[PDB]
Amino acid sequence: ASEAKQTVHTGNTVLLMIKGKPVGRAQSASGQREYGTTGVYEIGSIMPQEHVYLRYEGTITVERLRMKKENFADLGYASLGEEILKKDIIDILVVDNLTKQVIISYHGCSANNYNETWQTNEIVTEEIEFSYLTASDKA
Amino acid sequence: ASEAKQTVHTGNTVLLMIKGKPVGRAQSASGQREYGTTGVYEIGSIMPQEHVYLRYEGTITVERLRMKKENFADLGYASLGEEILKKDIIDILVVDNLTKQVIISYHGCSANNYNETWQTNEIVTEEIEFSYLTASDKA
Amino acid sequence: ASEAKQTVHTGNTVLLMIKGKPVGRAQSASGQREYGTTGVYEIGSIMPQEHVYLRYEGTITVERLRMKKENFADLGYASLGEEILKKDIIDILVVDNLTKQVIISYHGCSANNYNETWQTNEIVTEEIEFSYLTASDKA
Amino acid sequence: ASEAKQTVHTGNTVLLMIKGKPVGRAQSASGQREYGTTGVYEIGSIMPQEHVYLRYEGTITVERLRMKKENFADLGYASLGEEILKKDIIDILVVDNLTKQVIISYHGCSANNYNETWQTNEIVTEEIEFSYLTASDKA
Amino acid sequence: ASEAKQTVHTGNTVLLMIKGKPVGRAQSASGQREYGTTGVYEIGSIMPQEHVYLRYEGTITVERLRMKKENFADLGYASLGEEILKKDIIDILVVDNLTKQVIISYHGCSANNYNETWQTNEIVTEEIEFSYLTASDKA
Amino acid sequence: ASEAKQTVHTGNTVLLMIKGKPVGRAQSASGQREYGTTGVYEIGSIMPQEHVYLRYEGTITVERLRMKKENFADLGYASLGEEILKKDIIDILVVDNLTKQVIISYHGCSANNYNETWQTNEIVTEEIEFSYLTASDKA
Amino acid sequence: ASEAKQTVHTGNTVLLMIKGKPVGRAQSASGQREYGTTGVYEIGSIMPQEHVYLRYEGTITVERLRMKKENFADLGYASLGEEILKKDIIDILVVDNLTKQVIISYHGCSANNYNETWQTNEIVTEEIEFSYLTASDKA
Amino acid sequence: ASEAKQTVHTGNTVLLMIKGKPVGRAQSASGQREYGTTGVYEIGSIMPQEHVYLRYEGTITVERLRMKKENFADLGYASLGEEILKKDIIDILVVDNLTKQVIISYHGCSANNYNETWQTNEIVTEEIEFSYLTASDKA
Amino acid sequence: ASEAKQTVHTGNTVLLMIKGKPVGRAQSASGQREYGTTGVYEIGSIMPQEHVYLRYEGTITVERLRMKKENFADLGYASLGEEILKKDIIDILVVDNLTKQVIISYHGCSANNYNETWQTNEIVTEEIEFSYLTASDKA
Amino acid sequence: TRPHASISEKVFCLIGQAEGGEPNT
Amino acid sequence: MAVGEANDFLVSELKVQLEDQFIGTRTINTSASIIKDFIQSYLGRKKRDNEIQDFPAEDVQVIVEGNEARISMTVYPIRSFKKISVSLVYKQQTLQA
Amino acid sequence: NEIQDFPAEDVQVIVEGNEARISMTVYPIRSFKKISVSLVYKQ
Repeated sequence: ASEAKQTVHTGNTVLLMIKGKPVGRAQSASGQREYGTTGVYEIGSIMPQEHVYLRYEGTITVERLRMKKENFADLGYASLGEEILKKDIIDILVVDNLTKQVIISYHGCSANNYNETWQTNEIVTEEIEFSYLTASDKA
Repeated sequence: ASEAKQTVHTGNTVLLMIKGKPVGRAQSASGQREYGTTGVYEIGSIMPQEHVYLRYEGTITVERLRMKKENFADLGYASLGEEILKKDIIDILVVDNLTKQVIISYHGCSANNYNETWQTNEIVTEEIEFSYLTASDKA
Repeated sequence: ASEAKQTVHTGNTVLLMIKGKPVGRAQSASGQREYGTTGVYEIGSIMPQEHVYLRYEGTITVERLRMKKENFADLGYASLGEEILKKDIIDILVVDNLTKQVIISYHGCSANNYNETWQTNEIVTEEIEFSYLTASDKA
Repeated sequence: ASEAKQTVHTGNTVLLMIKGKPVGRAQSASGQREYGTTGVYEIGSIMPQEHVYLRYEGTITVERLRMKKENFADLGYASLGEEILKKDIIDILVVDNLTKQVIISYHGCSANNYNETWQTNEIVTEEIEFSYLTASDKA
Repeated sequence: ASEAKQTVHTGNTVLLMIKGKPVGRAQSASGQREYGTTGVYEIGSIMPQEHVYLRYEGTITVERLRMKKENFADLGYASLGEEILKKDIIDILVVDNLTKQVIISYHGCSANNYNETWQTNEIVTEEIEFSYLTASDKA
Repeated sequence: ASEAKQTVHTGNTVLLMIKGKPVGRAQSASGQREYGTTGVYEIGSIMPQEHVYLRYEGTITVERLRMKKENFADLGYASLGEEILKKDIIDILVVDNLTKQVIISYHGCSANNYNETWQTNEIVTEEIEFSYLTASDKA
Repeated sequence: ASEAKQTVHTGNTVLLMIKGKPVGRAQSASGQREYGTTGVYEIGSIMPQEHVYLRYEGTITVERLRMKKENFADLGYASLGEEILKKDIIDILVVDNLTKQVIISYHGCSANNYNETWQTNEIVTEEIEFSYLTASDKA
Repeated sequence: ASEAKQTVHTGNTVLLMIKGKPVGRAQSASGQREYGTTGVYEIGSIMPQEHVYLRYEGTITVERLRMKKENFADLGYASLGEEILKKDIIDILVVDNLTKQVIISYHGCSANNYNETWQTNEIVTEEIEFSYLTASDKA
Repeated sequence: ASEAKQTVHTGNTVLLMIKGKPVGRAQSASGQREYGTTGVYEIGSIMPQEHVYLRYEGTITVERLRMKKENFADLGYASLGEEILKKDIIDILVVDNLTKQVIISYHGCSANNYNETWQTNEIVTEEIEFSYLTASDKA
Repeated sequence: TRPHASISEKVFCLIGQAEGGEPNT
Repeated sequence: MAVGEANDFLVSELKVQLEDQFIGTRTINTSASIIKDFIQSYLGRKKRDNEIQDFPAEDVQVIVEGNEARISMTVYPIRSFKKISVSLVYKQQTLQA
Repeated sequence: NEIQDFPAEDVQVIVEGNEARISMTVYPIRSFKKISVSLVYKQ
């Protein structure tokens, strides 16, 4: 029930962080990862003798409400037009609030694709998809 | 509370413009952006050594109710028939109606497709797609 | 009536295990199995003369709520980053909690992809796919 | 209204049978069949002069609740792993209950693909897809 | 539509008969007959004034799935090594299924090349290319 | 259906043996033959009088995933540089996996080439194109 | 599954070493070695009575993504113009990642053709084809 | 991530220069070389004694969208009819877009062919396959 | 974007003029001009010291959909039989749509091959290949 | 100590009488 | 000296990038589990460029008091190669005809 | 996020007119300023 004693993490306890600064009004974060596994087949037998990991593939998507200021374009983590070629590799972390303790980390994300939306009477929202060198957790 | 305190952009306050003019009865707008983000993979390691960019892409789509006058074809913007060959480069802006402050600009739009929708017992609706040369952040 | 009379297996009584240990807060599990089943067709007749098998395939996926401790990456099973190269073959079992009787076994699983899902005002969820070498029926 | 006098078959009256023994707790059975028909086109005319049947293709899918005992794996009509290569061709029939009278028959089915599901608080379910030499009905 | 009324020959209405027996589980048979036809040209006039015929280059290829036994070599049509020697001339017929009326016939075939193909998982396939003295038919 | 009762060779039921030892993780085993058949043409008629054999030619190609040990250099078949002159006539068989009964033998072979590929995120392979004197079989 | 137990070589477990350094950001390496093996035929008997070996036609191709600097030409392996002249014999090794045990080696390579490829948007790719005096190995 | 910090050439960071002027709307710039290497074979051994160079060959192909002005005829490189004899040695460079630093030069070229395509609803192109004497580079 | 401002030529901005008339309903026109350029080599030095030009191998292909009448043969450009004889030299121009300024011209074409293609259902297509004395232009 | 250059699984046991080596090792 | 040069330039680059990340002083609310993560990230980048062979991420610890952090770590240096010696033995065996 | 925290119980107020005696406490947003590492090499 109380935050200190629950055995399952929730969106209510977690905080999302980027370059050592918290994310404002994140609506979701999904992380998809593949190992491209393949089964080693032979002649003389119908089922694979063993699997082998071929390639690392990493994807993360973040959905956010469009802050009036300090959104991804204003804050420099993302950029429009020419400017992405000037920007560095960026680190994103997941952190539990109560202890400021890292849960996982996406070492060195880089943007793929950027999606925005405006609608009548309704909230302006954003989405960015990144790719990353490695993902890891410690402590 | 008031529109002078709320921290998030809303379709309520956001205005839309095209060639120095405001759009009436604009319903929705999608902005998608991409970079061809691609992984440099190796022999001797499973992970990518670094990510790179190789082709920018991006699309704006605008949804609008068919006005009785000054619709996209009647106003002289993206239109039907032969006249598309003589519709020059045109820019689009997103603005805050409260202060007339520019949110973003889509530099040098050009038409891609034009959907007009008629349905019995419904308002006439439209949906036009544009490519554009650049996004920029100002103000 | 009681769990000692009902004729059908239920998620209520079924437990899940992996490497000699029970899984906490497992939500769902999919087991798919295939044989490349193919028809031997002819000249002089429209029907197949016989069906045959040529490549076994099968996949187990497991859905789980992100535990505060001993999650898949913290427990040492399928994980993130370089450490996948050193995660050995591991077996999974399905058990009846009433009698600790094994339902089925998935011999020699290996990881395929790892999805972690965070959404505001929702519990953190996970979804991992594994290939495996064999299914068996025991007890 | 009464079973003897209704003019349409229902899942309430039908019973499904396999190798001379009834199926326990079947939830559905679908049978898809194709003749690969093609139209004979010519130069000098726009519509096909006649159709021709090219190939016979047969599919059947059966959805079942996971019986505690005597499911498809336990009963030997299906099997996990190596074992399918040892199993014979199997006959499935549809039969009205009141007269034990065959409605149709899938002469000599053989497995293609096998799908299973476990979920929280909820019933464990199965699915198997077969292919068959011929389907026929008499009396 | 029906066999008794269709105007076109199909894979399902033809049987391939070799040495008085039907071939089992063939996949395709294709025959090229080229007369080496060549025009006779002339000084002073650029165009040829007749054609003439050179060599009866006549061939049929048979592609087949390997029967578990009684394949071509086993049953005594194909050969290996100095067996090619002893295998006297063989006759082949293409036969109309219902009536077994002749469609066409090949007086005296002779082998050119023999290809047996094994591959991962899949069905074993066989190819033979025959050259014949004279093709012929009677109604 | 079952192994003993089918009557076509699936890639499952064939072993590939060489120097009296079974091969692990072989893929294809294509065996091609040309008896150089070219019948005598004859002035005074358009067509060949009899088809006659001008030179035997036998090629067997084997393709294999590169195993960490007991590759075709370790099993002694393939070799690099001058050392080939020290090699001797290798010997190859194709066998019924279900009964260890020979289907065919290749009673004397030598290597043409030993093609190899390493590629990013792919499994390495050996390829060998053996030439051979004769092929034969008993029982 | 794991590196410490898998039976097959992969792109991720191999390093390509040229003049004592690892090659960076290669895409594939492929090697053809052909002995020119040919059978010796004879009047009176149609089949050849032994094979013999002609010329050690030995080649390796290397395909690589262009490093921003220290590519082949810059670092001093490839050459241009009358530089080909001065570039003495070069040695290449294929190396087992963990132990850096030799897999195979190429005593004394020599360039054949060098292809640098620029294209719209995409990564620059490089191709070199080497011919070598003798391939060899030691465990 | 950024331009200065990547270490592979993307098509973004390369300029193509010719007659001391940058090219607009070029597409590919493939440069192929053959040093006619063919080592001396020698009676008394199977393998080549040393690999030696027999004729330099250098081809650079450039493909371009046809611009309305300053096409390769207007820039003077390409030409139609006899007028080619009036042309002189053209000169080509490949340059770092970020610093205007030469990567490589082609110090003397001439055209082989000037292929062109107009097609329905497609962009027109020039193609040139230049031959060249030598390639070199400094810094 | 607009015709009056675009920098590139397209299928829609070009007209193909033959004997003073526009070609109707062409699909593509492609022209190859090859000078036979060859380098002059030398004993003692491996690289060639200049290029020279051999034969003006100049060609244009025209592919077109068959107009119901007034096709090439009917209108009097293509020919059949000893009509080829009488058809004197023909001139072709490629023309910039708005101004009908010359893009390029072909002084004196001559036919090589003429291919008319009928197929099931689809539009009839025509191909002609022309070789010309000298290509030329004026602004 | 300066950097310079100069020019199966089944383990097996042997035990017996000969000259040399430390006693009982 | 060369080991010292490699160390001097590694620690300087480490000292520099720790300025931007943490010594920019933006807030105290970036705790010690983030600093540990950042040093792991950066050791990853230097491992990518092979300038350090590997690092035991488990044996990295951080302590924080007020506005001061204390950190312990371990690095495996690129191991050098000091010496070789070769036993060359001459033998004879007959050539024959 | 303009302060670290604030105590809820430790607010006291006394009022008599225009005078209003307010007692309040705030945890300031402290700024991180020093690092010390112990670098070590092994094997």
